[PDB]
Amino acid sequence: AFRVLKPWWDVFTDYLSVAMLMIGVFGCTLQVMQDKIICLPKRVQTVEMKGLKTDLDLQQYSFINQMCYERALHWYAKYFPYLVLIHTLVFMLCSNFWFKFPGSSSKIEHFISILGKCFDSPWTTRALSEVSKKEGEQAKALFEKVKKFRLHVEEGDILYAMYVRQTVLKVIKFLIIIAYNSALVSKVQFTVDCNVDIQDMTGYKNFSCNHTMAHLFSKLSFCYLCFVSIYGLTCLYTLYWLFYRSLREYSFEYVRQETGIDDIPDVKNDFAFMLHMIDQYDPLYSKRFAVFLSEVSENKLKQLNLNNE
Amino acid sequence: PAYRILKPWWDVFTDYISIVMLMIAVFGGTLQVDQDKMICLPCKWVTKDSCNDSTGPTGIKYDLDRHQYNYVDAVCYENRLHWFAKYFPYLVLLHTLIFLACSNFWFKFPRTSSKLEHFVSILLKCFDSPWTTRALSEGVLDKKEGEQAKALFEKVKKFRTHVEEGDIVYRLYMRQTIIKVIKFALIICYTVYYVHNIKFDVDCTVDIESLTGYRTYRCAHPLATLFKILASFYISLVIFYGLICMYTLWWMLRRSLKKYSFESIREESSYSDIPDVKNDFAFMLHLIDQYDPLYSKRFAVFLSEVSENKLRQLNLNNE
Amino acid sequence: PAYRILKPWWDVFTDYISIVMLMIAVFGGTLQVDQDKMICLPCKWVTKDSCNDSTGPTGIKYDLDRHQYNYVDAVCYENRLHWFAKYFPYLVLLHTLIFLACSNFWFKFPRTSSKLEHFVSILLKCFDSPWTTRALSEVLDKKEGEQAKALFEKVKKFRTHVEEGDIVYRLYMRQTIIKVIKFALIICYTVYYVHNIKFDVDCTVDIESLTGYRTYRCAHPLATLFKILASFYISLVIFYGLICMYTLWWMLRRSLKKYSFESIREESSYSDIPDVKNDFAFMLHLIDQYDPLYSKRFAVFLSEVSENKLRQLNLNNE
Amino acid sequence: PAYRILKPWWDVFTDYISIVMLMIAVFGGTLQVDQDKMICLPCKWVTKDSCNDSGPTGIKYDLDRHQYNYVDAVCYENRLHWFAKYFPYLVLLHTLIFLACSNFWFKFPRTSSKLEHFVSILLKCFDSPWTTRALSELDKKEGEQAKALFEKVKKFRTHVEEGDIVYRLYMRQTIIKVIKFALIICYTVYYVHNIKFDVDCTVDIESLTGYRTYRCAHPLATLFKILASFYISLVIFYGLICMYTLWWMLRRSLKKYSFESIREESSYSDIPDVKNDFAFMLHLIDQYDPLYSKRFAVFLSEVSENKLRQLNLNNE
Amino acid sequence: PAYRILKPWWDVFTDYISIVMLMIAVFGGTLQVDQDKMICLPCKWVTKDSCNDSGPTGIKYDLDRHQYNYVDAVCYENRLHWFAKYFPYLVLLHTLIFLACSNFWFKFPRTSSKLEHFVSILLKCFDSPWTTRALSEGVLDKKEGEQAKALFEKVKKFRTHVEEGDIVYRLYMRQTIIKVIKFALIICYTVYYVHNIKFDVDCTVDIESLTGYRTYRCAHPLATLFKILASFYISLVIFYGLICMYTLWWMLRRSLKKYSFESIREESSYSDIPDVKNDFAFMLHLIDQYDPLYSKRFAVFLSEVSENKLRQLNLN
Amino acid sequence: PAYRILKPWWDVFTDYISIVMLMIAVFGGTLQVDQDKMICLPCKWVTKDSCNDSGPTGIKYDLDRHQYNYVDAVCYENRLHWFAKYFPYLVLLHTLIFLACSNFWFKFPRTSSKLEHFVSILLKCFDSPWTTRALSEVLDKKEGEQAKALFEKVKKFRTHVEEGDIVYRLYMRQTIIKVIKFALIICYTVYYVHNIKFDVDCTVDIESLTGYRTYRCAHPLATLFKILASFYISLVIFYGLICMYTLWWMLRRSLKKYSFESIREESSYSDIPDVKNDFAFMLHLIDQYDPLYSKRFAVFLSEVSENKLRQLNLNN
Repeated sequence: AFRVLKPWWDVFTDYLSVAMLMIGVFGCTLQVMQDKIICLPKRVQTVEMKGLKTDLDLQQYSFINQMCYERALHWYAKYFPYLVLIHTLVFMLCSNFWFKFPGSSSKIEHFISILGKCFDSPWTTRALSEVSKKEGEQAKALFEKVKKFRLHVEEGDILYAMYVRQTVLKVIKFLIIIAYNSALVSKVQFTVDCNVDIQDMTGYKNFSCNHTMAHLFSKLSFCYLCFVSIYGLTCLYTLYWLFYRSLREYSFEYVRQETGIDDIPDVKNDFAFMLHMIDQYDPLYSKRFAVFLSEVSENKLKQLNLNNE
Repeated sequence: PAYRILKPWWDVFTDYISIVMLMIAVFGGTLQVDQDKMICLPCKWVTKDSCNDSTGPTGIKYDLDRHQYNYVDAVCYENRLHWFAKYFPYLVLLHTLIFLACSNFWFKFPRTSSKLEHFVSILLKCFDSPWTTRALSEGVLDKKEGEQAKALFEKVKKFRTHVEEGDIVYRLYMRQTIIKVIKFALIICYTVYYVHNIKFDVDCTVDIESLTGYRTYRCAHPLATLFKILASFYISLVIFYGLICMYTLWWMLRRSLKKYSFESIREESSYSDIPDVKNDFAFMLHLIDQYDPLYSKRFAVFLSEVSENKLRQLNLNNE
Repeated sequence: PAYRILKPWWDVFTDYISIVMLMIAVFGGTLQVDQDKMICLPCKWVTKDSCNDSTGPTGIKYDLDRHQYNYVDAVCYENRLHWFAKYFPYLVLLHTLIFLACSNFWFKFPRTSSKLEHFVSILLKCFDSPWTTRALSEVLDKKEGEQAKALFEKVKKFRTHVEEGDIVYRLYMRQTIIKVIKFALIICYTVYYVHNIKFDVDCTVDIESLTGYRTYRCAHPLATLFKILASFYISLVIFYGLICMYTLWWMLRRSLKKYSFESIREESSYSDIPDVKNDFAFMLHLIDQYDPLYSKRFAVFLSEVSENKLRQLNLNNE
Repeated sequence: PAYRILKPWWDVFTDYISIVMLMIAVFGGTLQVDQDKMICLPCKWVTKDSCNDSGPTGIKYDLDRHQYNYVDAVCYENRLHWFAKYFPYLVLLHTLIFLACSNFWFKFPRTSSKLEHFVSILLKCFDSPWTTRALSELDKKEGEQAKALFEKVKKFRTHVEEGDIVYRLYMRQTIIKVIKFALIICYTVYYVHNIKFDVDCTVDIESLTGYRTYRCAHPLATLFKILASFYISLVIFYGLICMYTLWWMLRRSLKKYSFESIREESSYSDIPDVKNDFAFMLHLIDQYDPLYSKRFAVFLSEVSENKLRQLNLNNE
Repeated sequence: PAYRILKPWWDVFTDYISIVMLMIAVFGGTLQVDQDKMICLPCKWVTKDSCNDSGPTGIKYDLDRHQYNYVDAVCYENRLHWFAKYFPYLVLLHTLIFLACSNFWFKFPRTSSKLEHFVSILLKCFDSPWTTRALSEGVLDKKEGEQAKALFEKVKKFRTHVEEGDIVYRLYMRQTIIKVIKFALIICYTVYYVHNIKFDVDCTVDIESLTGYRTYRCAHPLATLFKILASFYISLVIFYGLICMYTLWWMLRRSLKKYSFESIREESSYSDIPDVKNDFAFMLHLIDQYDPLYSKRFAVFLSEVSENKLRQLNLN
Repeated sequence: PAYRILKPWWDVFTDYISIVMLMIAVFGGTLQVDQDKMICLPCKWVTKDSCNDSGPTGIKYDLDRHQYNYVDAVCYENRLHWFAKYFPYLVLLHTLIFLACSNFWFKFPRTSSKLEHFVSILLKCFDSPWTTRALSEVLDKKEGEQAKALFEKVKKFRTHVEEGDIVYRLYMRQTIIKVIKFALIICYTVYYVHNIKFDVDCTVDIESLTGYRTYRCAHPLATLFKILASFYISLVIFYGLICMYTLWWMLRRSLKKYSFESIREESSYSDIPDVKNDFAFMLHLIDQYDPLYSKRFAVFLSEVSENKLRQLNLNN
């Protein structure tokens, strides 16, 4: 169960990344076959109009097309889809930066297993009814498991640091992408002027060329820019939610407002951050898992077990 | 897969219409990528940048190379051919993507997806439970069967407290339906207004007289009639999608989906303590009724505490 | 998957014919998209908008550019090629999709899909139930008796929930009528317009100001192939007609909303099996059309004498 | 699939021949679709409608590219034999009919249900532990399952021994396959020599082009030729296999399966002779694996069922 | 799958070589279909109907594009060697023959059924807990004891059933022989005809009546690429042949129709395991060439002493 | 899959890099087949067989389209450097060799069987509840018998695997071959990447057929092959670095000696023996995937655990 730890921003950025992949693949397959330039020499040799004869073979025309595609067309207009592909692959690889390192993955699996196991445990409902046998032994075992989890996760804060590094990397990459794409989006134009020196072959020096797939590339660039801007707004909201509230401290006072138990300790660092994650999924798991943390609940369960036995 | 119970007939209709519209998008996109050309022929005699249209017949010699013809084609395709004919498949594909995202947003939003999966699980394993059959039919029960029956009873008990308080699923489905209907309105306005601009014969006047020698060219867009019939088919499919979405909106408006009465269930069955459910739980129960009412018929068994007392008595007798 | 037992020979045949029609639709669509051209040559001897068709031989100089030829091809393909020769594969694809939608709307409509799924589950459970074998024979375990009684109550509840109406039968009827009507319309229009897929087409498009010639004679290279496709399609539709027509006869010769268990009640020991009606009768008729054994051994779960014997056996081991 | 037991070597060999016949049909189909053209050059020195030919320099024909394309299309349509054009579609149709004849056994719901239920009882008898110990000549649950399976086997025997629909359908499929193999061989052998590289065309488009007769070269001819030859060889093999299948259905009566050696080897000598469809699928199983029929024959014997009730009675 | 156990290192190596050659055959076939042409320029200077070829200005040939296409097609069909045109199709056919020879062992119903029976009860003997109990050298479950006794009887029955005939070993030997002869013929003809794949091809096709020139010089675009593909195929065929000769030497090294259990009977307690013969010996040699643990775990069922320990422990 | 546990981080990183390399090779090969050509123009003014380079009007070459195609083909074949022509095939071959070297560990039947047995018993130990009890340190009879059977299986597995070091040797050989291949690939590719240029001058001497000797051409997919090579080299470097790390991981520690001193000090059972050779090697790889599997498998190795299980079963 890994999708539970993914909030709305994480899946939103993932689907944005799939959209970016589609845009990059479409741009690449357009650039492989449809991308061509059409060049005509300048100053060439009831009104009856007559066409101008350039006295050029088809091979000379192809040669001019190539010289102007290489030495006149802007590199952005030729390598935009590959840049999109590379940048979105880097985005996809860094999308699960906080999911793939084995220690953090083990912490994720341990926390979700614990939270699901106490979710399935009826002792939570029994304790919530009390405040407002075999399963008792299972609840005691789950409680000592919760204490072991406290001794295993709460003292560290590596998960929060990895998440903040991933978010900062996404934001800085988005800034770079917006900057260079907005700077070079004006270079993708239909009519270009090509001044290569192939006069010794074709006889002309100045050419006017048309990038046939320039309107489509401009629309694709603007769509990719829109997707990048949405991705960056999502990452900026992620950073704002990261920073404006201290996620190294999880407070159970909102549970205390309606639950009488007050011996509940406040967890910190990794526990606090990933409980905030589960709150972002749904606060019910957090306000329900509150009852498994305090020690007077364990003492009450021990007394109940002693009375029952 | 497991969400097929939560998709009524309108959702299935819209899903298949979206599939056909996406097929139209892919077909038009491939055609516009491969064979979308614009064969342009210059007008020999012009009067104020307009073709005059003025012993066997002989061909008109234009003195134009193949590459000058290609240049004229590119210029007039870029400049004079209407944007709708050029970007019809891409706009269609974008609209299909928006429609599919709107339809499947609540299946991907974690806050509603968790509730939806919980509801689907505890209603299906409710449906195949033997206690439902034995209760609706109205000494000894299997130990595993009895423990499972009490486990699903407690699971329904906690699910009711977990879902009835909130209305996130109902509000999300409202917002998705409203966005889909306004998107249909926008599409059926702009596509219908601009569908008449996909013409076979287009005059182009692009001022490339210094590179070609002519100013006006009578072009011909080959995939204009085919794009026209594709646009008409797309308009028909969007009309069907919009009518289905307006039916969904009318269904959601007339009956308050934030309340659900088990009066029909509690009268036919002996159990008359089934409570009236509200908010999101009521909404997905209404959706399940739209799929198959007998699922909710069996699900109402676990909602009555008289059934709880009977199950507790039977389990105590077995114990 | 588990709906094969609900698909008779006519349904399977129509599915495979629809698959073949989809294949020829895709083939013709690729041909039309890629290699459908129209080689048009001007008629230098024009006689009142008609080709006059009138010392080594030398080719006739037309003084036309390649782009003028392409323009002539495009205009005479757009204006003078018949709409059938251009949109035959797309129409075939549309008709095949209509046929597939008519066939699968039975299983896609949520009410009838739920009813059919419930029927399939109950009938498969009764098929795999061991008591039915004993019901065909005339010991039993506590578990087998418990599950057989539970399946008896499940069958009774399923019968109560299904035998009320005939939404499945009405849907199958409506799909059959729509398929027959579609076959009739397809045959009429295709047979009427198949003669317009010709190789040599004379075009008169009035582009004299742009080309210099008025009348041209064009060759449609794919036309004969399309003709060989079109007749083939007609043949398939003919088959798709007759099979469907047989279905209509099978749905009108006898009332499918009344299933009689007379043979099963007279061969088996239990002679009290009641005659089901409406949707239950229709799905049992279809199931008999697949294999009579399914309905024959499902009949024991509808007879009250079998329930009495099961209750006696449960009292014995109780 | 689940019916692999019912398919002998002839059924599986012809299926692989049908697969490769499908592949050269696909290979020919895209070849014809993409680059099946013919380059037609007019014969300038026409002499009794021929090409007499009555440093060197090229011969100027004064023909545009589009006139050449028109000549190509017209002579391809008219003076090219229909076999050289529609050989891949004919091959595709023939292998589709062969595959339909092979799979109509499993697609027809009556025979499909009969085959399915036979295969189910046969495999479950294979998994039955009773048959091994009976061939050697018991738990309470194992004996009860075997008795219920014995009832299932006798009920199946009563259900299938009445009719011979499966055997008749298989005979009809073999008849259609062999008669279509014959027809394919005759017409393909007769018309394979019409796939020529060099073809003379005379289509009378002198009013448009200027020449009466044009000499055409068909590029995808010789390759098509060898494809046709390859196809013929495959069909030949197919037919030979079908011939043996016909032999297998005619040298012995398949509607009567004799257990003479089966009851001779085993202790149970009361095993009856089955008939009709049961005999046919038992012959098919013998063709695949004699062990399945060998350990299935015990559940047809009343003596072994007598050994079953005493074992159950002694256990009780 | 279930048949990977009976595939030694030579078999899997030949399978990987086969799919690699299939890949290069598909690549060459796609290349032949799409980009296989030949650009033919007429020789303006001729000598006895041969290409003399004795601010520069380009030579004017006065040939249309269609005459050039006709010259290309005619010289391609006539004066281009058949190897340079049909090399990928020959490679595809040879690869298909090799794959059919490798997989006919798995497809023939008699041998496939025998292989399935062997693999099935080898897996069952692996799953048998008494295999572990015997290999270690207490308390026996009733179901476990019944399964062990049934497996022992099945082993005895199957050993009697297959040790009579060696059709599987004979089929495998025939497949190896056919593969090595195929490799010999392939390497001989491919080595002979690889030098005919040339770039510059002088064609004399006698189309002076239509084009006006007699001899032409052609460039084959996919000539050296096809030569590289031919050399790669030669290397792959050499590797396949060396593997096949090693496999044949494995057959001829020792009698695979006679397996001796001497080492296992010395290592294990049971020293009465008979020296089995023919098809069982070959099938055990194959799993010994995959993993000797299979023979170690399966030899306990053959021995009668383990059956003597079985009957004593079952009685207890 | 089932063997993901054996693969460390460096192995899966090399697998992903090789997949990306295969994608690059497929893209380059597709471009090479489809749109990789040469288009060349003659040098009108030539002095000493070299381009003199001595409103405006177009230069008339008097060359047909077919003469241009011939010039293009000859200057592509003779004067384009072979690296620019066959770079996609070279990266294809190199990636296939890398993939074969990586998968030869799981392909070779002996090492594949050993790895399958190791993975199966490790997975069975990982889910064993007796392992959980031993970590915790009253059990079911069948649970205790399963624990005893797994103990005996561990003993016989250790005796089976500790005799040979083929698995570690094969992994060492694969790593060495990968490092050497990386070195050769980097050396030749860095040496020859500069030959992929856009402007190439060709002197092919076809003056007899065309009329010119020297032509200057332009390779369309040149500067796109100059980035595809330069991106590929980077991956190879990364690949090599990863492989180099793996090589370093072989040299600092002895992979044939897995000392359990760290585990037995922490655990109560301080009598765990040190394993050797292949078993030590796969236990070290288990540590590289996740040490928890080796920690759980360690309790099924000590003799004190065997005594405790025997005492528990005696109480049971």
